[PDB]
Amino acid sequence: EGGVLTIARLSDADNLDPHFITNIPSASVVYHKVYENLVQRDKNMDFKPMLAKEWKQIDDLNWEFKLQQGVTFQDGAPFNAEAVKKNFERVLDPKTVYSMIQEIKVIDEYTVQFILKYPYSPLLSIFASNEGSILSPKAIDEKGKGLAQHPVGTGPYTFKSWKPGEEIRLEKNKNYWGEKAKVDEVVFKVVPEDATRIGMIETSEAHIAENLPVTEVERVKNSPSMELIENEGLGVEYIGFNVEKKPFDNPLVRQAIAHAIETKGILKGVYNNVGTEINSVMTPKVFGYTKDVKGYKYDINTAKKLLADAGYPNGFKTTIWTNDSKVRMALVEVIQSQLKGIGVDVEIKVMEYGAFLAATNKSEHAMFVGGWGNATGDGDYNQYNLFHSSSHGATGNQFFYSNPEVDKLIEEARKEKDETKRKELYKQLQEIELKDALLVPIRGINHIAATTKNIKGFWIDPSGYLRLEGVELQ
Amino acid sequence: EGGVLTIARLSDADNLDPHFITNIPSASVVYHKVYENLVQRDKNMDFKPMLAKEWKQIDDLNWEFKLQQGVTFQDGAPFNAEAVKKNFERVLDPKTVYSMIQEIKVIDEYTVQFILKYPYSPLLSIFASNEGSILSPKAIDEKGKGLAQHPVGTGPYTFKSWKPGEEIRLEKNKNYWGEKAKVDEVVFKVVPEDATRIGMIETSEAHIAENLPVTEVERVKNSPSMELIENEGLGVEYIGFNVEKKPFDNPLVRQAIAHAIETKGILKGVYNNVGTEINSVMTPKVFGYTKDVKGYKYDINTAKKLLADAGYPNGFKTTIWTNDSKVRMALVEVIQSQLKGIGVDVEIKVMEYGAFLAATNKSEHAMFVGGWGNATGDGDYNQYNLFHSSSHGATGNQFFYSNPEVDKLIEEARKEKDETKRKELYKQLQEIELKDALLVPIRGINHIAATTKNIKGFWIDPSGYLRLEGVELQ
Repeated sequence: EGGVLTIARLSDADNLDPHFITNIPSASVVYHKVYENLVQRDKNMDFKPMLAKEWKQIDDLNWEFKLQQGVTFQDGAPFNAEAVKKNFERVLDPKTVYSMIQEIKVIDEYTVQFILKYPYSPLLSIFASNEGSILSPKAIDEKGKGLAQHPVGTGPYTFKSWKPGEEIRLEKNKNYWGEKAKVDEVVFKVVPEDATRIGMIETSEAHIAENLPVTEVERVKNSPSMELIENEGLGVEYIGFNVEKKPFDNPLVRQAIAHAIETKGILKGVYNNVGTEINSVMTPKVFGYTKDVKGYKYDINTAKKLLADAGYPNGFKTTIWTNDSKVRMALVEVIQSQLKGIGVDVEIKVMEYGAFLAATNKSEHAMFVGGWGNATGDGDYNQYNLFHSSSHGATGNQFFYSNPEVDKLIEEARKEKDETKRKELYKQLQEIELKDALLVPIRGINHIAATTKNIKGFWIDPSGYLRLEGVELQ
Repeated sequence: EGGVLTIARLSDADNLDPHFITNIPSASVVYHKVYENLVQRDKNMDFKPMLAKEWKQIDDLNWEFKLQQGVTFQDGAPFNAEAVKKNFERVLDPKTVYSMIQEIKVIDEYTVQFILKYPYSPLLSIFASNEGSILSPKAIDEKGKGLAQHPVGTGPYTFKSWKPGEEIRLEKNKNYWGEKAKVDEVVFKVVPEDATRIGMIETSEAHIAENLPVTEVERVKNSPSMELIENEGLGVEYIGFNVEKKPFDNPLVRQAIAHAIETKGILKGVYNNVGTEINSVMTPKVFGYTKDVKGYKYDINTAKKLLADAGYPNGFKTTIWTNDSKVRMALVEVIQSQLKGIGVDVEIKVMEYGAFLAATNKSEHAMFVGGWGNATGDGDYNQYNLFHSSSHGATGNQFFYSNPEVDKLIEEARKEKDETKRKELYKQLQEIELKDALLVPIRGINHIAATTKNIKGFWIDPSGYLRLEGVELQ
């Protein structure tokens, strides 16, 4: 029970304030390490206690939480209802991600109530995300170091130092309320060369190497000094259609293209099997997922027949839009090749991320390469941003899809209290979207890392966050 | 027995004169199609009859060939001893690849003798290569179209037309002396987009698609309309050492680096298993190959111990030089990662092919990515150019290796008449070179193509040439 755990990664954090963190490398540094949440998800994605011992939804708009007693922040401030209220007031407006809260009531020292302006059943998924991290009320009030560069929470690791562009160090919180850390220090070391991060595991300069390129996967698996860590991500990668760009307003054309694409060949040949084969717009770890959705079997004969039926017996010319990435270039080339096989001449339109988002927002694209992080692990964040009519463009609905029945089912699912009824509503939504062939799922995005064989208990959660709970250095 | 066979490929030929052809796309158009040779290699790489019915080596310097009777060139010129003599005189100098011939004697109408200036046992391998193609004596003498744009041979296909940058068409030679072609026409169509060439097999616009990128391999294997063709190449790809660049003049350092490299991970992760795992500088199809050569087992513990023994307990900093290629970039990154694991900091030096050859010729490099085509299928072409001391630099000996015992065994093997003794000499040479750890074999270069399932008898020979003998369109 000790030692310095070194994590070699591509980049530094840019901010350690969880109310303003916009990326995975920053969130992984503090999530469940310096900071903790009211609730957390278990292996089965079920909500379990953390800083809240119990919780209940009273009526539709009232959420009550019973708090853990005997908990202290790393600066000595007690953890209580007032600390929770002060934390969520920092992200409140009574008419952000907490735009639904009207008021926070302190019932007693260890009981807090959230009063919503409008119903929002995915509330727990927000409290379990990095944005739900509870800050010290002392760091919020008392004069001192900014939260962006000096985080202070209840977690098993205390912030020790930050050498920007070089390393972040955390040290074991010896006053942690739960199971204390089994390492003395954690170092997030910035090592931009991918080859060097992995090699450092074999020299014992690092224990974990993040951000592995797919071309290094076999080099990791065949090394006797390390293990490949691959966890089931929330993220989805797909070929989407702008349903208002001709001829993709014709569902037969979208269906023909779906029958023309074969994803096992892409997963193996392009991604070296890093990822999950999926047939829905959600991964198995997202609440509301269904394994009973219409998939379009790879069948070139059916694809050709459907295109002819659609009025295109000699195919047509179109475009596929993507951001510039080496792996995304290999992906669109496979798609371009498979669509040529059914007489569809695809021109690749590639540009940097900013220009790609601006063009998709203006509805300039026909086919596009899409991705959605599904960060909260709840169907609402997936469905509202990707398929609701008010999300057209860079918000997520790059399909420019507007089906009043889908809008209604989404708004209904967001407000439904029964989880069984919520699940049925998301299953219906996935049925409509896949039957309408709005997209062709490529893969569930899996997170990969390499670790020394001398590590026990390390994993990456479905959000892509490094998880150090129960980690031991052997 | 008929139809138009379409071959979609990356580039056009630049010349159809086999005495001046310097590349695979040009040679594949005429080899065993418009032109033929005195001899050819069978499936077991044994020399078999072609335009010569029989042959014998008289003493050391005299090679006699008995010619096939009843053979005519496509322009009506008879094939005979005078035609062979005129063809090889075009590539003769009695004090090119035929710098060994002193004189060509016409014994009778169907008997020809080659008199050598010096002994050269690999003579048949030169006669079986594209450079051994027999030109019409009428095309050499009589006034008309240049040989570079209008080839004329004895082959089963006659040259029909050339639309430069677009297509070359050959038609069935209805007067062919052997088994007549089972297709009417062959079209070598220039289609530069890789994705489009492969897709054309599914639309029936092409029957064969050449020059496949490794990222399309699985897309080919999973298509129901096509088959992946992969043949065992002569080419070798390796990591070489400049043995005069410190610290690689120390055989323990070269051996340590050889134990640090794992090639299955590269073959799978970088090349998608396109290629052959090998432990020698020769592939199994090269005459003289041995399966009993010292291989350095992937063993990081042995690598680290050997580096410490060598006087480098903390490793050292070095470079790896390569030409710019997407797949070669992924290869050197895996090597860089594996060498970091033993404390060797490798800087990648990448530049275009011309600059890379000039730098290796000036001995500027330490480690390098090497490749040797082994085109003739004979150990001499492999050994003389890569390891003989007179070949230092861009000629092939980028190792700057000069071992008098290796030079002597090479010169001895080139002049030895007994094939069993020749084989023993090449086995000894491979033992010395692999024991000296001059290089780390990465793979035997395999040639890949996609074909319609409606094709029978197509293959690519070990040289990378398309082979149409016995091809049928179903």
